[PDB]
Parts: sequence; C-alpha cells; structure tokens
Amino acid sequence: GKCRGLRTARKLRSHRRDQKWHDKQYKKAHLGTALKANPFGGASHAKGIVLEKVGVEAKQPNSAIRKCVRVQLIKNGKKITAFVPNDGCLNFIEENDEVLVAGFGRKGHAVGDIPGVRFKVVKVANVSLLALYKGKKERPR
Amino acid sequence: PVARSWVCRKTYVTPRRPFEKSRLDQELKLIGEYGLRNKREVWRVKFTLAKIRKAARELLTLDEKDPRRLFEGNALLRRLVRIGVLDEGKMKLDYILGLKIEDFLERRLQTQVFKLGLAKSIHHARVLIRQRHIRVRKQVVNIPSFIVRLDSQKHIDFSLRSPYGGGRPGRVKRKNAKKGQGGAG
Amino acid sequence: TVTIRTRKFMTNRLLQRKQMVIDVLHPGKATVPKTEIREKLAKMYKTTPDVIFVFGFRTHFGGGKTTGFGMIYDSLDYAKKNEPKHRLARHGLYEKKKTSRKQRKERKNRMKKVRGTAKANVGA
Amino acid sequence: HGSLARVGKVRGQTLKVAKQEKKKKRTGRAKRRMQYNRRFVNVVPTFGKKKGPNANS
RNA sequence: ACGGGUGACGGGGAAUCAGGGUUCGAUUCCGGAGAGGGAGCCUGAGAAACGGCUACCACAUCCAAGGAAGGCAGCAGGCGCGCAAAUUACCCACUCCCGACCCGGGGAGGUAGUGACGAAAAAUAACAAUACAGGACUCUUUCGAGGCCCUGUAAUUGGAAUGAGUCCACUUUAAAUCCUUUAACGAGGAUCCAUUGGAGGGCAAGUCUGGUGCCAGCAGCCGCGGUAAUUCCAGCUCCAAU
Ligand SMILES: [Mg+2]
Ligand SMILES: [Mg+2]
Ligand SMILES: [Mg+2]
Ligand SMILES: [Mg+2]
Ligand SMILES: [Mg+2]
Ligand SMILES: [Mg+2]
Ligand SMILES: [Mg+2]
Ligand SMILES: [Mg+2]
Ligand SMILES: [Mg+2]
Ligand SMILES: [Mg+2]
Ligand SMILES: [Mg+2]
Ligand SMILES: [Mg+2]
Ligand SMILES: [Mg+2]
Ligand SMILES: [Mg+2]
Ligand SMILES: [Mg+2]
Ligand SMILES: [Mg+2]
Ligand SMILES: [Mg+2]
Repeated sequence: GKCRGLRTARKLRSHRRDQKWHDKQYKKAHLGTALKANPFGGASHAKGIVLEKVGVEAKQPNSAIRKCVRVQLIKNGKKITAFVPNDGCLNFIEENDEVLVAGFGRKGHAVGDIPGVRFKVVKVANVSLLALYKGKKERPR
Repeated sequence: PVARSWVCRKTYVTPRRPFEKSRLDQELKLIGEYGLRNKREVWRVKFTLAKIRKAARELLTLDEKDPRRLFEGNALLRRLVRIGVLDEGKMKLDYILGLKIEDFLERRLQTQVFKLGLAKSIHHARVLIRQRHIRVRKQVVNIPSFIVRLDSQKHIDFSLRSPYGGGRPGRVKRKNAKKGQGGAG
Repeated sequence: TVTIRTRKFMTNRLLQRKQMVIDVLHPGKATVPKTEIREKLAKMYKTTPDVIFVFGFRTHFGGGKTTGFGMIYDSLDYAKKNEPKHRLARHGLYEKKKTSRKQRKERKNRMKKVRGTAKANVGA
Repeated sequence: HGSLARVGKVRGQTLKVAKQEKKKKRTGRAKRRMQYNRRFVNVVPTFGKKKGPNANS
C-alpha cells in the first residue's frame, strides 16, 4: 500500500479490486469465458462416446506414438481428445463406446509429452480401465 | 428437521511434510515404546497437547487478576494434575508449555497395565486390555487409550470374569480339559 | 446372586404411583427378565406383583449391573387406567388389533369417495 | 507413420513370471513393532554413513 | 446513480488460517419466496391458499367422441437428465401439532432398510522354552568361554488366551432389529490369508534380476526409454499410510 490515510479504505478497496483482474488465476476463475471454453463446464468428469482411436505423435526429445481417443461428450456434444493412459489399454476401448473422462491434472493444460491433450480415460463401458489393466474385472461383451 | 446431533470433530491432524525422516524416526520410537497401533494414535495425542498448549498461550497473554484467566487457567491446571501429566509441585500456568507427548502417553491404560505388573510387555498390555481382562473401579474396560487418573490408578486390577483373575478358565483350556477327559471318558 | 436395589424413589399422588430406578446387580449372569424383577421388587416393597411395571433396562459394559425404570401402582384399576397400552400388552392384560396403517388409510380414503350410510358397506 | 497397431507390445511379449507364494505379513501394531525392533533395537551403527534398507550391491 | 451480470435467497454459521485475511453458506434454526408459467377470486380472524376455485398458456389422463378429471419444489417410487445422491418398509410408543377432544388423526415426527459424504473408538495376535546373532558382564594380549543378566527373529516345539462368525435365552422395542448381558460351539501355515500407491530427484524407499530397445510405455515438474533402463513391463525386496 502507498496511500495510507484514515479515509482511504475506499481507495484501497477499489484499487485492490481493479488489480485483481490482472491476476491470471483470478481472471480465469471469475470471468465466465474460461468456463464456457472449458469442455467440462466446471465438472470433474464427463461421459462421452468414443468416435475414434487415434495416435498422437509426442513432442521433442521424447519420441513416441501416444495412444489417444477422439471422444464426443454427452452434456455438450463437444468433441475432445482424451488420453488412454497405460500399456495396451486401447484394446479395452472400442469405437462407439461410452467412456468416463477426467482431466489429467494441470487443470486444462497440456501435460508432459503430449500436444494439447488435457483429458484422460478412467472408465470404459461402466468398468474402470485400471481394473481392466490389472485383470480384476474383464470387459463385458 | 430431524432430532439428531451432527456434532463431530476430527481428533487428530496429519503433518504438513509427508516424508521427513527427522519426524518419522521420532514417531516410530514413540509407537514402539508405547505399543501404539499406527501414526494416528501419535497424532491424536499431539493434537490434544496442541490444544492444551494453545489454550495456555491464550490464557498467558491476558494479564493476571482477571477472572477469565484465573478461572480457566485454574480449571486447566486442575484437570492436568487430575490426569497426572503435570505434578502438583508445578501448578503454574507457565509449566503447561513444558509438557511433552510422552507424559500423556504414559497415562494410557496400556502403559499403566504394563507399569503396574499386570502384564509383561507393552503389547502384552494391549492384548490383555483388548481381551477384556482388566477393569478400572469395577468397570471392565477394553480401550487402551483410556487415560488413567491419579486417584483412579490405585484400582487397576484384573477383571473378575477373566482366568487371570478369579474367573472361569477360558475356552482353549476348557476345550483341552474336556477333550482329554472325554476321550478318557 | 441376583440382587436388586432402588434409587430415586418418589411417590406420585398424581397418577397414583411409586416411581423408582431399578439397579439390578447380576454378576456372572445374563440380564434378568422383567417378571423376575417385578417379583423381587414385590417382596422388597411388600406389594402384590401384578401392579408393578418395569421397563427400560440397560446393562453396563462388563455386565455386573443393569439400570432400568419401575412404576408400581396403588391398585390394578389405576394400573389399567393411566398406563401405556404397550406396557399393558407386555403384561398381557391388553390386546390391540392386528390392523395395519397402510390398509386402514386406504380404507379411509375409500370411504371418502362415498356419502351417507355407504361407509359401512364399503368394508367387506 | 503413426502406427496404432502396435499397442501393448511390451506387456504382450514380456515373459510371464508367476508370483511366488511367500509368508504372511503381520499387520497393524505388530508391523509397527517389528519395524521398531528392526531399526531401534537390534541394528548397530556403521562406519561413516549408515546402510540403506534395500541396498543390494 | 442508473443499467447489465451473478454457477446471487439472506442471515445464524462452515472450511482454511500465526496476525490479518481468502473461500463457501441449495441444506435440519430464523426470516423470505414459490408450488408447471402467469393472472384473478371465494370462504375465513388469518390466503391472492394451489394435497381450494376460475380462466388462458404448455404438458398430460379417461371416453359410447357427447363430456370429465389434473398439478409429487410432501413421503416412497419411476422416467429423463447427468460425474453426481437411498425403501413404492413399520409405527403414532417418543416429540409435539390439530379437532367438539383424557378416547381420534398426523409419510410432521419417530423406527428400521440402502449407505467407505464424513466423524469417534478399535482386531488381523500375545507369551514361555529351545536354538542362533548381538550388547552387557567375570576373565582373556588376542583367539575365547561361561552364564550370573537381557533383547532381537526362526516354516523349532508348546500350551495359555480372546475376538469376528454360528447360535439358546433375556434385555432392547409400538413390535422388532442392532448394541449390551450371557449359556453352547468357535484359531496355528491362528488360509479366520490388508490393501492402496510408490522405490532417480523433489520425496521415505534396490544402481537386484529378466524381458524390451526412443518401440511399448513411465513421467504432477525436472526427466527415463537409442542392446549394460536406479524411471517402462514383470519377479524379489524395501518405503509410506493403514
Ligand atoms: Mg515438458
Ligand atoms: Mg439463483
Ligand atoms: Mg443457506
Ligand atoms: Mg441453485
Ligand atoms: Mg404462497
Ligand atoms: Mg415439477
Ligand atoms: Mg396460486
Ligand atoms: Mg401436492
Ligand atoms: Mg400447502
Ligand atoms: Mg453420490
Ligand atoms: Mg404420537
Ligand atoms: Mg419425512
Ligand atoms: Mg484379515
Ligand atoms: Mg520395479
Ligand atoms: Mg522421488
Ligand atoms: Mg532418498
Ligand atoms: Mg520414477
């Protein structure tokens, strides 16, 4: 604070309120357009339909073909790309199937090797991909 | 509108640093020296001690001769003496801040059963309390974290309905004694 | 081995009662039936054991003691008059009907649709 | 390029080692007691630094 | 100011917190508002009432096609919606409410069923004797012994225990259930089998082994994978919470 006087509470409050909007973590949270462009809309998870099983090339130095999924969400109709995490788990996901998709952890930010993907798959056809990976539950058919 | 209470309170806290060796090395020491079941039973006592130290700090900022300080500090010192973590020779508000977790962990019924010669080890003491062997003033108790008062420590005894006290022998002994003499007749 | 003590004894000239807390000392035994508690209280207070209504028994952990409530009456007519129906039915001197709440409400809402003396002709 | 037909290659072609049957692990206060006895009772100090719990050199 | 927006019912309060603060408050208490959306009224002390009426709008039920009957943001329940939420149960015994009333009614309320939202307590072993490895001790230059004396773990032997569970009875209770009391059974690999995540750093914890070979995949960030991977996939072991 630079003005200090006894009647400067209005100036301090109005200046602090106006300088909140230059904060990135405040402006994203308190303007609506971030939530509108958010494919989840404030939701932690979303159910979608698998449109395609796609292969996204990784970035620089780390060279791999990440196995992602082109999903169309149900609450919005909006098409995203989610990441099928572990080894061999794209076999347990079929085209035209309903998955549960969460974020990956950096709150709408591309993570690690992968261009642009900010979503991952936790369940497929109401059985979790972790259980299908560990062999606890089989894929119903 | 239902006639329920909903008043609950978490009785412990997790430490801010999850993997500090200088903390883990001293919690495992207390667990081993007092036969505790996990780290949460260390943290519950640390939690309780933090409340006693905090309330003593808020009483110590106020000046003397003010009846809130006099009344609440007197009540806190009386219950600390009544538990037995603070001796009667140091009934002053500044000596509360000298308390440690081991003084409270030595007032557990698991510790007192092991100290009073009723048990061999501190884990012997816990399984004896859990197996309904020990009563405190005619009340059979199976909580090892039962905080034993100074006056109530004199009446820690084995329960009447226990083979270690004056009771009927248990199921393994009576199964052997019936199986052998039922084969013998 | 079974001993009974009374606590907070208080006569009641309002419902014609004597109300007390029953302390049932039964070490080594299962908790004592209410009829036995009535007759052991009856010998204690010199009263016939058909006017004594005991209830609310909880036995403490460890099992050397049990606390309940008891209410003894000046006469059996007053014991019939100002007593709960469920305690009278536990004594057996009262029988309530078997009738449900669901079907009784449905019969009430079925006699709501008719007027005059057809309300008795709705049933059966 | 960008072949998606090579999913799970390493998990599929790795050699299956069956898990070996081993002894039961004691739990709770027993596990805390043996972890107290393994670190504060029987072990003796080492020249220079100490030794790691899983060091197999 | 006015206007617009509000993932705004408000408050008692909730979370986090050194001191300030920041965030939440649909939600059991108080006050407001509304009963599909608006509108209008009767009766009554009190209503612009909706488990009252009257329209119109939208939706929807029966029909001899003339007509009639609506209103679960009550309790259950169903569809739909979604990441996301329980039984078409029992009772007026409690709390209190209403009535002409000591007597009747109350999905208000209470009681159970589902219930890892979440909170409190707390099992998954404990102990002897044999080994065996230690320290401590008399002695010994050491190499060593012995046991006065302990501690540790050994798929070594061994009796003593106890709870989960099965189950009489009693209590509990409107009637029950459950807890508690207590008979009878009920443990040794006490198989009556504790998981979830990790093990390069951050960050506690293998440079063990095998396969793979910038592929598969790991990786919150830095980074690992290029034929000798502390980082993948598995085995063994260890660590953290339980
Ligand atoms: Mg990067
Ligand atoms: Mg709103
Ligand atoms: Mg509110
Ligand atoms: Mg809302
Ligand atoms: Mg209204
Ligand atoms: Mg509606
Ligand atoms: Mg209206
Ligand atoms: Mg209605
Ligand atoms: Mg109404
Ligand atoms: Mg839910
Ligand atoms: Mg009632
Ligand atoms: Mg209700
Ligand atoms: Mg188990
Ligand atoms: Mg590994
Ligand atoms: Mg690390
Ligand atoms: Mg380390
Ligand atoms: Mg790593």
